[PDB]
Amino acid sequence: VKDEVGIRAQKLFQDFLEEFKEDGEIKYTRPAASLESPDRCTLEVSFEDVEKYDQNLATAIIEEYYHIYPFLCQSVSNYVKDRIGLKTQKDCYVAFTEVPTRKVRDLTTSKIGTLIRISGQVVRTHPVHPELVSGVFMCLDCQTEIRNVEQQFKFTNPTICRNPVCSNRKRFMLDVEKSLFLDFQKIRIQETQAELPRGCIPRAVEIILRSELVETVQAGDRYDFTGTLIVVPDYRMAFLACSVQATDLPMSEVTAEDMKKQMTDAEWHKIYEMSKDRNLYQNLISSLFPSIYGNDEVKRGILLQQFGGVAKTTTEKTSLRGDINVCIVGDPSTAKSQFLKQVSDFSPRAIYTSGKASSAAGLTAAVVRDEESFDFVIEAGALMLADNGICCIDEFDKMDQRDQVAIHEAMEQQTISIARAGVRATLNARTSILAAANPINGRYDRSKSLQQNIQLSAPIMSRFDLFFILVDECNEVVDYAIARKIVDLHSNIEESVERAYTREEVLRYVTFARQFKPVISQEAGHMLVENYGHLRQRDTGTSWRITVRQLESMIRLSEAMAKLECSNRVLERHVKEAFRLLNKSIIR
Amino acid sequence: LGPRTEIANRFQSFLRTFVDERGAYTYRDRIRRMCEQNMSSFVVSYTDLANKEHVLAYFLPEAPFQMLEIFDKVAKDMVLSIFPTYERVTTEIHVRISLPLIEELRTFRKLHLNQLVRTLGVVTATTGVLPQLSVIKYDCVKNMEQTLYRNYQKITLQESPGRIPAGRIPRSKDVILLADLCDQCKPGDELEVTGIYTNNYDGSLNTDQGFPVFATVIIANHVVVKDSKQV
DNA sequence: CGTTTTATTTTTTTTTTTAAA
Ligand SMILES: Nc1ncnc2c1ncn2[C@@H]1O[C@H](COP(=O)(O)OP(=O)(O)OP(=O)(O)O)[C@@H](O)[C@H]1O
Repeated sequence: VKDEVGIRAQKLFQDFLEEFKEDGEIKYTRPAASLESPDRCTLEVSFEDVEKYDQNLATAIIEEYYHIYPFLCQSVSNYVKDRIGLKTQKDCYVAFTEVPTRKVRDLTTSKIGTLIRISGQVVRTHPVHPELVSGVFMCLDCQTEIRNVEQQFKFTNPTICRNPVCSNRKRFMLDVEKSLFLDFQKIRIQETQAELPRGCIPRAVEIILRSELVETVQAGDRYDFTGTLIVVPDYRMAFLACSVQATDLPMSEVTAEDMKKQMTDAEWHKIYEMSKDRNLYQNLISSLFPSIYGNDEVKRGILLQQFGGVAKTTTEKTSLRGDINVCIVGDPSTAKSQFLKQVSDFSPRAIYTSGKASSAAGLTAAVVRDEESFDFVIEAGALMLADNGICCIDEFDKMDQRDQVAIHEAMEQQTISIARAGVRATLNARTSILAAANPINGRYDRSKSLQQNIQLSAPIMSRFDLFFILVDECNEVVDYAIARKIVDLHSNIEESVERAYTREEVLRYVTFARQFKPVISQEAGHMLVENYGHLRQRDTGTSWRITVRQLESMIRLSEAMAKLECSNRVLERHVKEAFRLLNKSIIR
Repeated sequence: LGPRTEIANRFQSFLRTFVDERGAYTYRDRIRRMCEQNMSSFVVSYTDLANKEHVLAYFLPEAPFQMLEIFDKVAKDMVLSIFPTYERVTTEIHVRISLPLIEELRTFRKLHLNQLVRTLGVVTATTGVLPQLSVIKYDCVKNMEQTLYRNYQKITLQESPGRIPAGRIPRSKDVILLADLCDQCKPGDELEVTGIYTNNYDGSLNTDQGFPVFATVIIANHVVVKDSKQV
């Protein structure tokens, strides 16, 4: 046999994995120790291993992968038997990693049998759909025990004979029950966005995966796949893989300290200087958009949108909620989309996409009418991929008179059912949104109601609790801050404002505040009645449509700002500043 | 199977001997209650079953269906032995279970086949209620009449829209009911079931396209309604 | 020197198109 080359590559395989691997000890026995529950069979081994000790015999391994992988699966079993109390019931799952190596364009006939690394997105997917892959039978006569491999796509129930010359089309029906089979799934995946060509599109490619790899995938992530391209025995092409590499152990601005968990927020020692010194807020007004200038209210307000809301402990009779409906308008040529685009870099699930293009069927799936898999898969979508995320969108303007059917659900119902030829279920909106309309000639001419300055639909301006517009003026000394900032915009030396709070330490500290859950028996919380009352003394003049849906903002903005102190036990002062800009909201 | 000897004894020593909860155990009376309502769904609770003898969890799963045979024979032999009066009318039997452990959708997999199960669902569209065939007969020349029947309806379940794993797709599974446990399915309800996992008798076993067309199918021994919106 | 061949219909969502005082 030729492939004994790879069996000796499999000897090679054993030789280092049973022997000293790393750390003065084993790398690959705690996997082995853990597999015993269902005979789990899933084990990850580094490909650098085939460099540490195999001495770059990867090219004795990395070609014959689907050829000899079976044998590598045999090696897995031969490992386990050497020390585990074992019978040969042990199966296969090998999930290589550690390949300093990374695409769709670098594909041919020639690429069979390798272990290249690729990443994609989550769309257009199919469910668990198992395969009773092994099984027993014989010909018309007698030999009723076959522990063989009936799993190759060329498999058939009737066989010829075992001990005697029998029929050649007859069959028994046999032991599909005291034996070992598999399970798998299937999807479509598109080219990454770290890789993006001109002209061409992230074309689609399709793949399966194993039990421990299964149903452990979510919306848009960056994982490391395995390059085991394989044929269709129809042909047409496919591919396959076996290994993925997509906050207790800490984020950036750390090294290991203690917390409620291992290092979930451990680095209080360095956070806390930037936690309490309330001028740190000015870092969060200044040291975050130093390349940008506008109003200073947005740049002091968005943060709590990014940060968790209320999440209280009350009823089953009705839900209480944390996040808020949101907007931003003005007219263009005012730098009113830099920021949204930046969030896609700043924050997670900052899905900057256009709203101009989307349909009312943008959100979920619509239809299938042939046995794609089961003739009814209309549970694909666009929104609920917000995994603790938000979906802010551009061009909310010329949009249709159906989107509201979802936005009506925004902060009360948050549920997802369809009046199609399928079924109805529901889901949980995790998400807030942004507003992106615009005016006709732009200026919101201050002689007619701001509602009438665009005059859009009925309930929209009930639900959206803050709008936070920047409107144009002509006082050019305003404008001469800008270009004299862009004096360092191209002039490559420190071409912005000096910072005082890195992106990564910002992003880490976001979490520390979201696990404190304040407690409000605030007497000032009882004197919000006076706050709201003097508010309505100001509302009494200038006579908008105001209610307790805006009180919800009166509550959340200050309470969640006490969260923003990384604090329980709300503090009254947050209300007054919250009062201040919100006293503009009627005057807005 | 000489093993079959002891099991029915452990039933027969159990349905008409046991007492729990300070006398007049249900098994003395449920059968007759069933018999007075002509119901054929005499129930067992696994908790009481393990209170007596938990051995019936560990010789069960090599084939729970033969366990159910070994249940129904005992029941039958109790009814017509004690109610030979009954020996006229329907004169057939099966029983129910309510292992009262909630387990969940989207977990049954490679190792949950044809074994001791306990699951829920939520109901949506399916078909009417119709019959089938039952018996081995057709020949005499050297039959499509007088060949006993058993009703049928198709299910469709759905899963909780409350306890969802956050944008994981709502899922779907094809499952069965049968004649006596029928005419209680309607759209938009949930129902807790004993449950049991298999596939079709033969779901497209052959050299085929780049993936087999296999399905996976369940029926209920017991159904206990979770919704019950009247008294 | 014998014993067997072969059929599918209605609804979706998009992009097209089309209607009344
Ligand atoms: N305060 C500011 N900070 C940074 N840039 C500014 C500021 N004011 C004006 N600008 C510049 O003015 C330009 C305005 O045109 P711009 O490209 O923003 O249109 P736009 O706002 O994207 O239009 P729309 O938002 O309707 O899509 C921006 O590119 C921006 O760089």
